[PDB]
Amino acid sequence: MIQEQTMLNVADNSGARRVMCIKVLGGSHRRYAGVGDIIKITIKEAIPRGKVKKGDVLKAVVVRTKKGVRRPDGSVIRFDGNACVLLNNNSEQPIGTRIFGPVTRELRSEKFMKIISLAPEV
Amino acid sequence: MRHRKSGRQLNRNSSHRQAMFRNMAGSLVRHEIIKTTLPKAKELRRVVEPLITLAKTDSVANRRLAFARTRDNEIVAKLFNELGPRFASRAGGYTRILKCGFRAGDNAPMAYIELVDRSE
Amino acid sequence: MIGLVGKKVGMTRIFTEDGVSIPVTVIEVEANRVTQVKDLANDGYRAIQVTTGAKKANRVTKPEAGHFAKAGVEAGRGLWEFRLAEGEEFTVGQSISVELFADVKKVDVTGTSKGKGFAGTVKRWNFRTQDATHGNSLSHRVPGSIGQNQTPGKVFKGKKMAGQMGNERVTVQSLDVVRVDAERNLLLVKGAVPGATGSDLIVKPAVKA
Amino acid sequence: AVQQNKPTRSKRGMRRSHDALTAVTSLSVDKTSGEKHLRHHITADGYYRGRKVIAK
Amino acid sequence: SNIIKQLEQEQMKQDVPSFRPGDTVEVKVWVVEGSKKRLQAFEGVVIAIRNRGLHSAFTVRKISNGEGVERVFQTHSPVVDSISVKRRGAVRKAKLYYLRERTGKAARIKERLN
RNA sequence: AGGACCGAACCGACUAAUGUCGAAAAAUUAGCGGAUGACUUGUGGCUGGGGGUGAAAGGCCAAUCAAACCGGGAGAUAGCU
RNA sequence: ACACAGGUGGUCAGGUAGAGAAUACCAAGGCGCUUGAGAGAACUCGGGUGAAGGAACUAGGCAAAAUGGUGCCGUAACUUC
RNA sequence: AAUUCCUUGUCGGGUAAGUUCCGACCUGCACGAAUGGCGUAAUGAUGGCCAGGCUGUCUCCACCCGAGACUCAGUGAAAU
RNA sequence: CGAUGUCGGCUCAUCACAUCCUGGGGCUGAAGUAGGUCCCAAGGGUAUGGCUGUUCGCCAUUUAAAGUGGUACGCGAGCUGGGUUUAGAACGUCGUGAGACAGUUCGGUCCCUAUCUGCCGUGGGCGCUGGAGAACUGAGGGGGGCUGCUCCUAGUACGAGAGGACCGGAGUGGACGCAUCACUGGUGUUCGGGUUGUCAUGCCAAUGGCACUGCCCGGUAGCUAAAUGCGGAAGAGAUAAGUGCUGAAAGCAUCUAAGCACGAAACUUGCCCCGAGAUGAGUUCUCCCUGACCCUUUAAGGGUCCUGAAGGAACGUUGAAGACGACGACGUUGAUAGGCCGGGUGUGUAAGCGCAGCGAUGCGUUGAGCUAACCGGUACUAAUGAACCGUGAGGCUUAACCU
Repeated sequence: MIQEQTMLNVADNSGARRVMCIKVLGGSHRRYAGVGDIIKITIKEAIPRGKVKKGDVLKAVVVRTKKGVRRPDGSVIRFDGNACVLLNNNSEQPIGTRIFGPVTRELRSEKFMKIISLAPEV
Repeated sequence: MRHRKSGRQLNRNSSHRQAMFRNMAGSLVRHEIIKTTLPKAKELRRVVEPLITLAKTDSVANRRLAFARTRDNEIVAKLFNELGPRFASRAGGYTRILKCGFRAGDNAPMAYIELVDRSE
Repeated sequence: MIGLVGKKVGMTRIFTEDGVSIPVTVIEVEANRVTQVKDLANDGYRAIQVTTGAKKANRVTKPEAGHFAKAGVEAGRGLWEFRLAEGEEFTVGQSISVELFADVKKVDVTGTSKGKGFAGTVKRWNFRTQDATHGNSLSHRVPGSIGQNQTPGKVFKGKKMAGQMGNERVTVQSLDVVRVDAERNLLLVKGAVPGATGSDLIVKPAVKA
Repeated sequence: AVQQNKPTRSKRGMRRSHDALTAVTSLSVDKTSGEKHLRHHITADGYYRGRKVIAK
Repeated sequence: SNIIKQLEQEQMKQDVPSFRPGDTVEVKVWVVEGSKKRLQAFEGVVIAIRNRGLHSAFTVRKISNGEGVERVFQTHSPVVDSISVKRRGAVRKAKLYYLRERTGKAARIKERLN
């Protein structure tokens, strides 16, 4: 459950550490983003030596949510924070080289193969 | 909408409601018959009759637990010594409500609640 | 095709071999006995009237007792009838079991929804509440405006306002049938159905095939 | 919030048509003492279902 | 109800070990990736147990590399295969929700040694 | 030592809600300012209407003030309703 | 104007905790405020709690929430020191 | 600018986005030196803006506790 | 002018079509994707933020689109009061001055208990004709009608290449609506526990009152969303723009004059709900009543005695029904409510005793004790025998069959 103005941590090592969600994509009047929905974010503070600077708008994908995800058998997965991965605004293509922390398997959409491969767990 | 809820409010807060049943439970045990409004009498069946059930078996823990309700040593003495043995073979239903017209002051439906005793 | 009358019995879930859990509503569909068969010659339309359950002998009135005795059917609670599809026929006194749902996949369940009593516009029509602060005075959940001005001069019919909510019959359609148990008279349908536990439900095959 | 014309006595009576009270007309006779009393209520003297219940 | 209770009873499993909140537990769960089925191990601390029969469930919290992960398992679901207990926490509270705030040396609990 | 600081009594009234045929012809509830001073208060005096008093708003002068109240000129006058 | 949630000067002023005439619970003493009984709808008023987000509300962080004590360490720009 | 119509002057800072705010220029319609000019620590229930924490303000409301509203008995208004 | 409250915002809308999207078409300087323009079409849908009081506008990022207008520039007896537009004060400017300025700043009381119409709900009365209890037909009315992306067709048709379809099928989303509590959660001042101050039960121990439920930690049932299922149709009928077949007037040609075809989210139906007060008051099934006297202004007349059935109402216990009425279950030939027994759930190892320790405290008895609304049982208490209302075969005329 990520909506506008929400703080997110960064799972990758692109140099960003905290980002603000400014829009939820994928539908008109969409309220909040799910486990693996694409969102538009702005970086609020990053590494000075990183390739992404403060106050830049680029897409992102949620990988972890505090609210959690629901499994088909009724189980749920919950995390202590919300995390995302950075993107390129033209092709999804996570720019990071490695991603820290667990990643749920809900991102297996025949496309996030790069995210799951770099995921230390699942 | 109070679907399947139980417990009358009686236009009182929780603390006042608890005390009022506590006193009026003690009065019923002491006198074995009292006159009250019908809604009050019905709600008392759920606080007085459990007390008699507790008094069926006499023990230190039961005596302490009984005392914590009604906060009266006279009532606790009355239980476990008379009410207990009298209802030993009785499987609930220790009370009886009898409607007795309407109160003159405000036309409250009044009723007598009295233990199934006093057949002397 | 005809439906059946059953009673809602709580809810449960079924665990499949692959792991997924299916929430199912349990409907108790005992034998339904046909009490009257209608024909175009007399009634102008063809239907079968069925009964289910049992009733106290001293509680059924004489007019109802005679109606059941004519068909030789034991008295039951209430009466319901279903129109025929012209492709099947029935006889008075015949008993209909839940087995007819063995070959179906979607069903429509009709029942009386739970009664919420007098409900406000916010709860009834999902009206948006006004601000709780910033000067608002006694207008936190009020409906707001209900008309325009002199030019209409009236409130249009069908306006959304507070009133009775629930306690009307509603139909949930295209529900997957999960399991049918003839000997135990159970019908497991995936999903939730209108009404509370113990309420009478009407189950018929889905019409939106 | 306030009337523009005073309603007539005809409208007043029409509104009041539903204010009429209803008699109990359901007075039962005690089995033993034969005293009229409200159904499911004790008699004035303290009888119910024949047996005396108040003893006062 | 009798009908419901009988319906749930046939779906039970009798190989559910007895565990209490605060007990370190490793739960084996089934994982499917297209056509291959594998066993995945989730080890953590039981912080809450919900007893409702066929609807009974428990939640396990584990400290991952950076943040904690809480998973709620349905006890009688086929997904869970086995439950094993390593430690026996000496807690005296039904729900250990206070462990979320705590971290580091303050998240450890004593041993029942019973 | 202090027109010093925090804070009750006491004095005042910055914000909000309630109340507007109110409990009340300006109040209540929760916060709020001063609180040894240019402070506050009891009792008794003095200043009287083109006048008083005013750390000055045209403020206050018996719930009435860009000229108080009462009686009189007076049945003022009204090309107006 | 009322048997009116307002106003009205002075004196005495105990116990436990507390710096305290604050505050909580009590003693002496005095009271339950002159309409009641039910039910437990919308909605209004006074309050309690709340998933994920955290000012995106709004003219405006209005209102709420939050901070809140004692001892020790430590404490910037500027300055009339 | 408590002063500026044209005007949201021009550039920069702050925001993803700033008719507000801060800094600089002067084309000062119509600043200006005791009806005082420019600075100024401290002070302010003073105006504007930003940040952290905090939250039902809000996305989007849900439940609950009390007093009314509703029914019964008694008394019994008002504007129009 | 003996008073029609004015700009924005919020809530709630409704209509027009000069259509923003979706739908159907003509032409194209239409290769395809993507366009331009015009015609038909109002079923549904038709943003979130920064700046400003702003509408507007600029800017940022979304969507299939972020349509134009009417409705007292819709809506203050529905809300706010930021702008404007009282009294205070200041700046610039004008005036000797009091003061003034669609010049600019700081501050500045928004009343109403609903009689009528209207609307949303819910009842009583009577009618529908002998009465009563049920189940229906359906005139008529309302609700719903939105759509993105991915894959297959296919990398096909097209095209020098770059690029890349039409038609049809499948899957998965957003927004909206209905239902529900099995799951994940919220609430749970009626359940259990921890703990601070103080008072009390003679005192210790153990408990209760008060301090916002004193402050907190969990939490049953209900209600509930963020939770979980389902829905938008397909099909048919008659059509709009448009495309036609045959075909004369007019030897030809021509969609039209006769005749025959197709043709859209529009219209009628199909889906869901209300519905015989549909005074045009409908249909079917079942049940109950078939005793006597008199009177007259001898009438579908009135009066008296005896009988009052089906059923209803009333009263009681009540409900996942409810403002009150109403609606549902039950009233002993009984599980309707309460209690009781067992279970479940929740909280979490009661009190007492014993042991270890100087003590706080710990261990054993003990996963104990206590448990609201839940589940299955049990007449233990309360649902009294009766009274009350409701009758006694149901008009006239005509038609058809028995007599």
